Amino acid sequence: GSHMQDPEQLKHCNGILKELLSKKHAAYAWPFYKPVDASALGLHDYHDIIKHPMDLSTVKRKMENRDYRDAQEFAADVRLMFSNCYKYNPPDHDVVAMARKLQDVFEFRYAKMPD
Ligand SMILES: CC(=O)N1c2ccc(-c3cc[nH]n3)cc2[C@H](Nc2ccccc2Cl)C[C@@H]1C
Repeated sequence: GSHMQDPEQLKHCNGILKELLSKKHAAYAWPFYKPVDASALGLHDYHDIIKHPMDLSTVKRKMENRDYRDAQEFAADVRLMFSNCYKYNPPDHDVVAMARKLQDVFEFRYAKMPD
């Protein structure tokens, strides 16, 4: 059920999203900008292992389309994006180090949600 605070919380989520897409974090955010193109990367098992792909451009489209009804729904997609990375890639892969750094950006700012 919609709460009076959902619009303000979604503004906080949009601020986080803008930050994740900003030049400040681009050195480690870039793998997450667009859907994994498994065929182009030669990762022909990706869609057998990952049931629900997610990436920042999809989160952005969903935000722009008013798909997210609350902050927790937004957070679930961001965390799904990171979880897919941790599931598919070896834990010592460069992309996993990037995911951990970007997830730190996300989690610490998400924790500051007005409530
Ligand atoms: C998000 C994610 O999990 N992945 C992902 C997605 C997109 C891209 C991408 C986009 C444009 N060029 N490459 C690359 C990767 C990862 N590779 C990778 C990443 C950083 C350094 C070195 C390497 Cl090898 C594989 C993995 C499946």
